[PDB]
Amino acid sequence: DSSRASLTRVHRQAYARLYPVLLVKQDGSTIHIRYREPRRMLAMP
Amino acid sequence: SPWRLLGALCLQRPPVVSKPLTPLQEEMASLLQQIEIERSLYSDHELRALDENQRLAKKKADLAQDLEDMWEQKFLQFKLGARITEADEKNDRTSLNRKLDRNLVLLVREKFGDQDVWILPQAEWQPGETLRGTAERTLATLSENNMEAKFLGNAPCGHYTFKFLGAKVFFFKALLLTGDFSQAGNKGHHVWVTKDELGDYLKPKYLAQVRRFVSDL
Amino acid sequence: VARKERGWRTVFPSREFWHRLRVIRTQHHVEALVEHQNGKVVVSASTREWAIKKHLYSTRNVVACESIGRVLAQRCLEAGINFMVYQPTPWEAASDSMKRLQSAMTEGGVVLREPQRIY
Amino acid sequence: YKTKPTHGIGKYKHLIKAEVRAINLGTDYEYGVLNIHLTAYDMTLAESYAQYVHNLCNSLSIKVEESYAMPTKTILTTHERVVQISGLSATFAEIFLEIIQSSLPEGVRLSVKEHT
Amino acid sequence: RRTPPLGPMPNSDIDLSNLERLEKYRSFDRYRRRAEQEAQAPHWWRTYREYFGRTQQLLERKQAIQELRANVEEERAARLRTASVPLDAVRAEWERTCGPYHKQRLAEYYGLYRDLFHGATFVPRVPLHVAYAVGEDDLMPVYCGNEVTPTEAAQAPEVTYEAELWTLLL
Amino acid sequence: IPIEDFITPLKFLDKARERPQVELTFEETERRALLLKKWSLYKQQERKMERDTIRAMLEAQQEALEELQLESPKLHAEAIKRDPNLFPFEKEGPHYTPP
RNA sequence: AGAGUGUAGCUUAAAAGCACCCAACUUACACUUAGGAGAUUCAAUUGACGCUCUGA
Repeated sequence: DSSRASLTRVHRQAYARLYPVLLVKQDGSTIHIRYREPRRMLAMP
Repeated sequence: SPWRLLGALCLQRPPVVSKPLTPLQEEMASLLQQIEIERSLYSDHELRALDENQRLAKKKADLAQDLEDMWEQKFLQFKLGARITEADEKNDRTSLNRKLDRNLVLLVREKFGDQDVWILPQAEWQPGETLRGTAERTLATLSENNMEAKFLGNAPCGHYTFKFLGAKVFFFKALLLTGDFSQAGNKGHHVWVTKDELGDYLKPKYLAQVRRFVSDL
Repeated sequence: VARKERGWRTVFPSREFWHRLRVIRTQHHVEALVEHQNGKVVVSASTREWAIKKHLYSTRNVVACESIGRVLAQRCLEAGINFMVYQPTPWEAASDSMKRLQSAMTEGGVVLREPQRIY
Repeated sequence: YKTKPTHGIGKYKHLIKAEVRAINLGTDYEYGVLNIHLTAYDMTLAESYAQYVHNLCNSLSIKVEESYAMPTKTILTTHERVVQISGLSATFAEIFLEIIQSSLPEGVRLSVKEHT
Repeated sequence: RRTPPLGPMPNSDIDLSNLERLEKYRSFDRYRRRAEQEAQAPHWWRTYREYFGRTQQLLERKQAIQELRANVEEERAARLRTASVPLDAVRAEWERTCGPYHKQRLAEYYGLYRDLFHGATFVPRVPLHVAYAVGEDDLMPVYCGNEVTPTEAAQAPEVTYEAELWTLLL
Repeated sequence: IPIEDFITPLKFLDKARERPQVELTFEETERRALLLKKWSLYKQQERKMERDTIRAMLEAQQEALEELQLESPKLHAEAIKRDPNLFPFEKEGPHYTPP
């Protein structure tokens, strides 16, 4: 059960868009995160 | 009464990969993204997309597409590590990567004389030994590896006592932090099981009732 | 002309009426009472009643309260009762189902306010 | 009245408690105050998971002192939520921690660190 | 000089050492419920009340409501809160089922039993219907406890009731 | 230090004119309603499952401590003793793609 | 194999009332408001269907 606290929404009302940008830190490990300017993937060098 | 003093352990693998979603959770997630968009408040990404092409229409009447295209192709560059090393193997029961989204439980054959039983891994304890220390000794004994597990407490989880000389069987619950599980093709018969094969591999009442303290999720 | 119990000023609700409309919203059922000061229930209408229950979708919603308001009001016109007091809690006052209940009662023929005592 | 049998029928201040180390004495053992830090790159998953933790704790009869949040950091931004807990059992330490383990959505980490 | 209480004191059994382990009235409404229940209980001190006081049915009913909630317009109308209720069906079926107990309440409230029979209560099983002629067009009905003028009641009324001898009395 | 970050950024005031348009249809709100209804069904079934697990496992460990108490009266005293290894206890959340 | 048995979670409730879940206000909880799902194991007080405990 890793999907309960995932079905979310921004509970604020003074918020801009967020976009499900897949992030990798260094390990080829993708996580869906919401960030400004709809990126599709990330890597921290 | 001479008690055959038996300790044991029930080993857990925490899933590194998340579970897939319900289709109802799919429709609800899509709905939350729609209604989440509906109440947002002027993201600068669209301010650098919507009004900019309006101003370019004003300049032509008298780049966001490149950013999206680069993000799309760079999305096409890095392939995803596949969440399924599960159906291709299909018989690597000894391997730690048999499943990724569920819990995995250690489970070892034991050959006795009066019995011959496929058992959740045990040990034999001494009154001097701590029960937690019995399970700590149980960790790096039977597998013959360099794992790194983790317990929680000296509280047990599931007790089953069978006789034929008195006896008792105590079931703890550990949790694998990491594993330097050297030479996974052992001579031992450790098998990692999700939940369903525990009702397959383990028939009797002292073993068909382990799943009521296995974290089923 | 009859006395109302004038007193009871530190305590909710006021006992100063002749007839009270008391709504009992349970988990499953909406319920509506018409009582004296005695506590003698004069006229009731619940959804725990086959005549009203079967024509409803759910026994607890705003439709249940408008229904039980029509039914309660029609039952009270034929009891010679024309004046209740309804005293809600300030959240039950601003609920939709009790505004709908009150609109059902007033449109039904019952004034939810008693005439004063003539001294 | 002080001499009647109904004396003190109206008293109520013994019914309101109008008012830290761990208590592990000899038989009845319990943790002190705790801290559960929730760090994520998402406001949504951290807040919502803190909700799920908080509603578990209210649904299992645990004193939850605070549920505050820590300030974020310039890095991407890392978000934190602190949901304090005081008082568990031996069995309830295991059973309570296994669900918080087995309910994490996506990449959000835990802490069973205590106060100070 | 203390004298000990006669029966049990209130707030005795819930009085424990760990109040913080006891779940509390989170609301106003729950306290009002429990509080009214304790008001209605018989006590030993002096109180205000001293001085100022088969299977086929559930089968067809379960299948009947189960058929009732299955229609799409009933759910869609009820969620848009424009669904209503026919008052006539409820009226006639009320005349059939539980009407007699309610007419028993109205006869007890209006003191018909303490005066008409010295307290010998009974249940009006027959759904009687009496109405007075108001000219030729319409007619004033008599329900339990109505107001009717003696001009409307100048002439003897029409009595209709569904039954099978009888003696009627006013 | 009482500095938090629930304070709203000042930029979210002026240009609030991108989406004043919120219009739907009947069947969109009908399907939205059926998602909320059947999703409360789904979530309720979930907490029935988890409550069943906490009940089952909690009774399992209490029965275990009873048997361990009645078969070893010097081990149920130490079964209650807590571990000092659970002050810095951590676990990171799951991922998608293995390294 | 025997014994205890039996309404949805609980009921010396008789198809009820509290429990329960989602949605909204809340950091969140709580309150409140809008909704949701519910049951008397099957046949004649009696037997036989499902559970628990004691057996081999």
